[PDB]
Parts: sequence; C-alpha cells; structure tokens
Amino acid sequence: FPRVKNWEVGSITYDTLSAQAQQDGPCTPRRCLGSLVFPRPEQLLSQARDFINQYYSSIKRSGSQAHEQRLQEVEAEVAATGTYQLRESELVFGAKQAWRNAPRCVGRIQWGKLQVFDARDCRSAQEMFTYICNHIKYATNRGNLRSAITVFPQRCPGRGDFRIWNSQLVRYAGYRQQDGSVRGDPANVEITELCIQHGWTPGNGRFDVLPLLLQAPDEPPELFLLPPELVLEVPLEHPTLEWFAALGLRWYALPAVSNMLLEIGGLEFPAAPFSGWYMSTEIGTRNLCDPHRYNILEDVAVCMDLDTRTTSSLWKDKAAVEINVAVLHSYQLAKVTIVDHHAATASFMKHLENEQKARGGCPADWAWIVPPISGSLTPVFHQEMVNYFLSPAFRYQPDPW
Amino acid sequence: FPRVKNWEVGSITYDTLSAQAQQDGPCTPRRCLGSLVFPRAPEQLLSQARDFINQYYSSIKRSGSQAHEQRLQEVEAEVAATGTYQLRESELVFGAKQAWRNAPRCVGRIQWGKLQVFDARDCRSAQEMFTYICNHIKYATNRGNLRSAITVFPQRCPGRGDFRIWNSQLVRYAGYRQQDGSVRGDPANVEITELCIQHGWTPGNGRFDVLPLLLQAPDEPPELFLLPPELVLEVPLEHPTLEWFAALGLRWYALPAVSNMLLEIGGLEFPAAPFSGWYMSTEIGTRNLCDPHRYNILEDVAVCMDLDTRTTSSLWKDKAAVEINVAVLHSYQLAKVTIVDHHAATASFMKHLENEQKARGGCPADWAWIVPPISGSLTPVFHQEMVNYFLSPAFRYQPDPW
Ligand code: HEM
Ligand code: HEM
Ligand SMILES: CN(C)CCc1cc(F)c(F)c(CCc2cc(C(F)F)cc(N)n2)c1
Ligand SMILES: CN(C)CCc1cc(F)c(F)c(CCc2cc(C(F)F)cc(N)n2)c1
Ligand SMILES: C[C@H](O)[C@H](O)[C@H]1CNc2nc(N)[nH]c(=O)c2N1
Ligand SMILES: C[C@H](O)[C@H](O)[C@H]1CNc2nc(N)[nH]c(=O)c2N1
Ligand SMILES: [Cl-]
Ligand SMILES: [Cl-]
Ligand SMILES: [Gd]
Ligand SMILES: [Gd]
Ligand SMILES: [Zn+2]
Repeated sequence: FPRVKNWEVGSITYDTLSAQAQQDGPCTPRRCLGSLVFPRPEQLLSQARDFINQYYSSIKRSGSQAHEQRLQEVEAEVAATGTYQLRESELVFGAKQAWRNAPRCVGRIQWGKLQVFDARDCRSAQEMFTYICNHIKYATNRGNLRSAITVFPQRCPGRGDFRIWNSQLVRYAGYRQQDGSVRGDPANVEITELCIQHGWTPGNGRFDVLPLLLQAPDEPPELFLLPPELVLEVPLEHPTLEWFAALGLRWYALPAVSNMLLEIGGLEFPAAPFSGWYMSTEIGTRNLCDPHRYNILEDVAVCMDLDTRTTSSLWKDKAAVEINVAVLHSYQLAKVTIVDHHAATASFMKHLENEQKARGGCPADWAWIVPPISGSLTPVFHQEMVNYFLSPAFRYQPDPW
Repeated sequence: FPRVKNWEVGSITYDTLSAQAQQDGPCTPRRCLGSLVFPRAPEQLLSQARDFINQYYSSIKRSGSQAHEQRLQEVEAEVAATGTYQLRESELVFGAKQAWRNAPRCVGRIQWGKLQVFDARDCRSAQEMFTYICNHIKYATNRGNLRSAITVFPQRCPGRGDFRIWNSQLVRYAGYRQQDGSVRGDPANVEITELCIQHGWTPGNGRFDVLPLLLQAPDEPPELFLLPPELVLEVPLEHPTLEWFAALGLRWYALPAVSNMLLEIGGLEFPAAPFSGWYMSTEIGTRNLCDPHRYNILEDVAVCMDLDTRTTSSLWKDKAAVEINVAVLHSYQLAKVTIVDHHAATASFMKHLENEQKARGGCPADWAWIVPPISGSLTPVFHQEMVNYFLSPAFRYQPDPW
C-alpha cells in the first residue's frame, strides 16, 4: 500500500483505497503520463452488482433483506430487458459518489451536499431546455449558489443519445476577424461556429452568452436562446484600482459542466449537467489570463504602469494577483458565492483527512488540485497524492459530431 | 508512443525516447505516484556499460567503428578480470553532461552542454577531498559570475567503502533546536547540524550560520572541515521599494551545490560527485523563505506591508510572496551574482524541450517539479504536457550514510 507523506507536517498515511481501482489509467512502470489532460454482451452486471453492494454498505445494510432483494431485481431486469433502472436513492447516491471520486476536483469537501434532479423521463429537446432552466435557476438562487446535477435518460442500444453540445451551460462567444484573430473567448470558437451554423444571429461583443444546442435522440440539435435574466453575471471592478471597471470585464456566476458522462453501476448518462460555484483562480488566472484565453495580463499591467520591459520586474505576477483580487471583490460585492484558492485548498486538506478515516484514502490529481497561482503557498502543494479511477465516476466523452 | 500536447499553442509531439527508458519508476496502470518526492552480478553491469559506450560513440559520430568495438571488447575483458572497469576521461565528461541532460526535475537543462567537469578520481583522503571541493566552490562562484561545474570523486568499488559528502549541499545554514520548541535558522538542516556538533563543531546561534563540511573517505569516520568565510559568497536581501525589508536581516548564498546525490554512468557509481549551477529566484524567494516548514517569513512580511492578514481573500499571502521574490532578484542583481527568474527559466526550458525533440525524440520532464511554485500557469511549461521517465546516465538519490 502506497506510502503518502505530507512534507509540511511530516505526517504519513497509506492509501488502502487505491486497491479498488477499476479503469486502469495512463501510467506504466516505464513512464508517467499524469500531466496529460485527456489520456488518449453482458458485462453490465459486474458493475451493477458492485455498485449495489456499495449502496447498501453505505447505509449499513450489507447482508440483510433489502440488500439480498435488490440484487435479484437487477438480475431479472437485465435478464429481461438487457439493462436496468436505478432506484431514486441509488441514483442520488451514485451522483454524489461520482463527485466524491473526481480526482481533479478540489471542491470535494462539499460532495455530501448535492441536489439531484431526476430527468430520466425526458423526451425532447424542448423538455431538456426546461429541465436545464430549472437547474440553472435553482443552482443560481440569486447568487447563493447551490450544487446541483440533472440526470437525463441513460443511454440504451439501438437508440440515439441525449447530449448537450456546449462544454458548459454558460459560454461566451468567440469570433474570428478580417485577420484570423479572435474577439471573445478563444476556447469556444468551434462551438460559436456551430451555433451560427444552426441559425444563431451572432453578436458583436466580447462577452456574448452563447445559446444552447440540445440534442434529442436521433434528431439533429436545436438552438435554444437562454433567458438573459437567468444568466447571472458579475461585472468586474477592483477595490482600489478605479480604472479596472472601465476595462469592461465580466464573468458568469454558475460554472456548469455540460459535456461529461456520468457512469453509475455500469449505466451511462451522456447528458448529466452538474454545477457548483467557482474558485476565484479559475476565472482570474486561467480564463482571463491564459495566453490562449482572454489574455488580458499585459493590458492590466499597462494600466498599473508596470515595467513590462523586463521579466524580472515580476510585472506578470503583480497584474495576475490584482486580477484575482478584482474577481473576489466583484463576486463578493454582487453577493455571488465564490471561494479563493487558499480557503479552497485548506478545505481540501480537511477532505483528505475525512476521506482517510472514512474510506482509507482519496484519489487526487496533484497537478489539478494545486492552484495555478501561488502553488506552494497552499497546503496541497506539500501533500503527496495518489491518483486512480474509482466508480461511479464522471468520465470524458467524445464530441457528438 | 505517448502523444504530448502544448495546450497554449496547439503543438503536438510524440515522445519516442520514452520507449528506451530502461529503469522503472513508481507508477502502474492502477495508480499514478508521480507526486511522490522519493519514488524509490557482472552480466547486468555489462549491459549498462555496453549501452553507455554505444551512447558515447554515437555522440562522437563514430558508432560501429574500429575504436567503438575495441572499447566494447576492452570493457568486457576488464569486467571479467576485475569485476568492474574504468572510464576514459572523455567518457566521464560526456557521461556527467548526459546525467544533467537526463534529470527530469531540472528546469535549467538548456545549459546541459556547458558543464565544467573536474576529475578527482585520484583523490586519496578526506583532506584532499576538501581541497578539491574548495577549488570547485572557487571556480563555480567566480566572484558572482557563476559557472556550472561538477567534481567527480572515486567510483564505488568492491573492497573499499565510499567517499561521501554528508552535507546535502556544500552551502547550508545551521538549524538549532531552540529553547521552547522552535528552530533558529533553517529547519531543513536540524539533523545535519546535530551531526556536525556531535563531531566537534562549535555551534553559533544566528539564523544564517554556514555549516562545516562532514567528509567521509573510504572506511573512515567523517571528518569536519570549516569553509573559509571568503569562499562562501552571500547576498544580503533588500527590497527596491520597501526599505524596511533590509532590517529583516535576511541573506542567502550564491552557489547552489548539491553534494549528496549519486552519479551513475554505464553501471558505475560515483556516490560523491557534487555539482553546482546558479539559482532560480523562486527556490530562494518562495520555497526557502516562505515554506511554512522553512524560514516561514510570509506573515511577518505581509504585516510589515500593511496587508490585511485576517482574511484569505485579500490575497495577502500572494502579495507578500511576490515582493519577497522581487527582493531576491533585485538583491542578486545589485550584488552581481547570477540569478534567473521563473519566467526566463521556464521559457528557456521550452527551447530545451524543442531542441531535445529534434535531437532525441523527446525529453524526460517531471511537470510538478518543472512548473514554478508561484505563478505556475503564467509560465509556458504549465500548458505543456510532459512524459516522466528514467534515462541513464543519471543522478540518483541515495540513503544518508548515518
Ligand atoms: C462546489 C464547489 C466546487 C468547486 C470550488 C470546484 C472546483 C473545481 C476545480 C477548480 C476543478 C479543476 C478542473 C479544471 O480546471 O478543469 C474541478 C474539477 C472537477 N469537478 Fe469540481 N468544483 C466544485 C463542484 C463540483 C461538483 C458539484 C461536481 C459534480 C457533481 C464537480 C465535479 C468535477 C469534475 C468531474 C471535475 C474534473 C473535470 C475536469 O477536470 O475537466 N465539482 N472542480
Ligand atoms: C545552471 C542553472 C541551474 C538551474 C537554474 C537549475 C534549476 C533547478 C531547479 C529549480 C530544480 C528543482 C529544485 C527543487 O528541488 O526544488 C532543479 C533540480 C535538479 N537539478 Fe538543476 N539547475 C541548474 C543546474 C544544474 C546542474 C549544473 C545540474 C547537474 C550537473 C543539475 C541537476 C539537477 C538535478 C539532479 C535536480 C533534481 C534534484 C532533486 O530531485 O531535487 N542542475 N534544478
Ligand atoms: C481548465 N479550465 C481552465 C478550462 C475550462 C474548464 C474545463 C473543464 F473541463 C472544466 F470541468 C471546467 C470547470 C471545472 C469546475 C466544475 C465545477 C462544477 F461544479 F461544475 C465547479 C468549478 N468551480 N469548476 C472548466
Ligand atoms: C524543496 N527543495 C528545496 C528540495 C531540496 C532540494 C533537493 C535537491 F535534490 C536539490 F537538488 C535541490 C536544489 C536544486 C538545484 C540544483 C542546482 C544545481 F546546480 F545544483 C541548481 C539549482 N538552482 N537548484 C534542492
Ligand atoms: C508533495 C509534492 O510532490 C512535493 O512537495 C513537490 C512538488 N513539486 C516540487 N517542485 C520542486 N521544484 N521542488 C520540490 O520540492 C517540490 N516538491
Ligand atoms: C499540461 C498540464 O498537465 C495541463 O495543462 C493541465 C495542468 N493542470 C491543470 N489544472 C487545471 N485545474 N486546469 C488545467 O487546465 C490544467 N492544465
Ligand atoms: Cl470555467
Ligand atoms: Cl536550495
Ligand atoms: Gd495614468
Ligand atoms: Gd518605500
Ligand atoms: Zn504517473
């Protein structure tokens, strides 16, 4: 069992949970591939059986009547239909465990509080749209954000897939110009061109909220314009730098991942959007300052009158900290839930300790738990971590085109 | 072959060199252990040696030649006769450079070919060892214009114990367990400090007392040697616009000189081969001064800066850390001691990656050690996927000799 050391304190633990690793990952004794983002018939019963045993142990009901019982109906359901339906409580328990198991999520101290909307009787793109709209309004909650997930019908053979084509529920547009370069978000250029292709009237701005492309099975996608009063956004200002507001920067309140695939007990939900609240460095450091994203770092440094002529003035570092300061200040002033990377990582250290006593370990992806600014200033930096795959899980999935 | 993306540009390469990785690391398809700091007969000596000679003869564009097969047969005959073999001098220079080139956690490897190799394989005693080390320090420091170098002491061999430098670096500050429970000085060096005192060193009581050297000749107890103060170049730390910073009394030393790692060349082992370069400012500014278990100055700096330390969301920690790094850079530049910042360092490592892809079809890199400890995604290496694996020649960790 792997020895895991914390270098700030000197404490040691052993990850015994690592034994249960289902889907083998990308690494071999010959080379480590841990830094790679994407690492390149009736077996349905194996995963269903084990998931059901998970559920009943977690309610202290292993080896007792209702557990014995439930094992048989899944047997008979697959015997008859080739698949099975999840009990409500199980679907809820499975959604929370997928989150709990996500190795790259630093927010997992919250995994126990998740609102699960059952949209398994969904039947059309227009139905999806109102399901998604209930979620958003519920999650957003006038800025007192509440974690939530909506689970659309599980995939079945011979029939089309429910899919959301946008990577998130809120995405800004990305437009090319008379010179190739991009106005707006360069991460969403591809999806912006799909939305225009399917009938959307493109705006002229740098923060145009894209419309949703929702895919009912075996039909094409359909464009859905989001109600603007339902997309809560935060104009960005700085507490002491009065010109920052004039830069016109904005970001949205609800981070809502709408392209990942929920797998519970061998069942696959290709449309299962989940949402929580942002950590400030996601917006301030990655979204606004990545060179391939909004790339605002030099513009803010000019306004701060910084010496951009030498890298050793650390002008980049100074401008980045102030951009994060403005994000936190803005979200707080607008009363929108947000968490800074110091509070977030301290909470994750507490999650690690809980998980050690509860399950004997915790799958964690060091490169993604450590924040993208001030890494060694947070406690997770000095914490050794073990990465592996447990089920149920959120999985990446191909684009439906 | 593993495919490797640069997420900032869209670049894609394939690490074909990883397939030749001989020795194994800690990961499996079950679980990744990349974040662990310490992830760890004549026939097998023969095959390592054979592979190294092949490497050397490739480098001098003489692969397969007369001299190449001569040297292969020579080494096997010497392994048969003596159980070991001896490197020629040029083979030792080439192997020391490759060992730096192959070090996956080193961001300064653009410089790998510019390495001064001192051959001390004739060294006889701890006293001679000390003389060689002082000459190494003098040459590398070079009055603040630092030069990369390595001194190679005699190889491990059966029948005799190893040369060992007990100190983890040639320049270290003492750490004295205090009155209450605190450490005065560098807490990372409590153990080695205690070892020096128990070997007859008279301690000081400052925060920046330079430690003596404990030097081990074969089958000898370690022997204490003091470094002449004028050999150890140091830099008082000041801040360009925070004049109270000078009153903190902080200093750091010019020469980073790792002295406790094992150099492996073609199966041969050099347990004592100290090497030195120059610092990147975040090792001093972020790790050495701001780590909670090191000098831990962050809160004191932020309080002096009049930051609000009662709430995390004011980003006082980030603000104070940026200014500590400014101070380190400004102080080394003022003092005319070589130093590189994490933006320039990570950008020349990107060129290294590119040179290495052309030269060898990839480059072993340990992402979590390459990405700087502050302002990570502001540097280009953050957005570069990397493949970590073990190539030989190599610097390896080894157990402490006590
Ligand atoms: C409640 C507060 C939450 C915070 C502060 C938070 C924060 C983060 C951050 C910073 C990442 C880094 C991934 C990246 O940069 O791409 C991440 C990943 C992830 N989170 Fe959370 N998250 C929260 C809630 C949730 C919820 C409710 C779920 C699911 C029910 C979830 C599931 C995931 C998954 C699957 C990933 C990996 C996705 C990827 O890396 O592409 N998180 N989270
Ligand atoms: C010339 C300037 C150099 C710079 C700027 C530099 C930079 C760095 C940095 C920042 C690290 C990681 C530090 C840490 O442990 O936190 C590192 C590690 C390392 N460097 Fe370099 N280095 C330089 C020269 C050299 C030389 C000359 C050698 C050997 C010939 C070398 C071999 C290594 C090795 C083996 C490691 C890994 C040690 C470990 O595991 O911590 N470096 N370097
Ligand atoms: C890596 N970044 C820079 C690119 C954009 C990006 C790519 C992803 F794959 C991705 F999942 C995300 C959101 C992660 C996330 C998810 C959640 C949850 F509640 F929904 C909350 C939160 N705070 N963050 C963002
Ligand atoms: C948390 N850190 C401090 C770990 C301690 C530590 C362990 C090591 F093995 C190690 F080599 C170092 C220095 C790396 C280094 C080496 C060199 C070279 F010229 F010698 C130059 C440079 N700039 N840096 C530090
Ligand atoms: C636990 C974690 O892997 C450990 O603290 C590592 C992370 N990355 C690092 N990177 C460098 N350059 N030096 C270090 O000491 C570390 N420490
Ligand atoms: C190459 C590297 O692994 C990759 O760019 C990762 C590193 N860690 C990350 N961590 C988060 N949270 N988001 C990211 O996009 C990345 N990028
Ligand atoms: Cl985002
Ligand atoms: Cl150091
Ligand atoms: Gd001005
Ligand atoms: Gd001043
Ligand atoms: Zn790995």
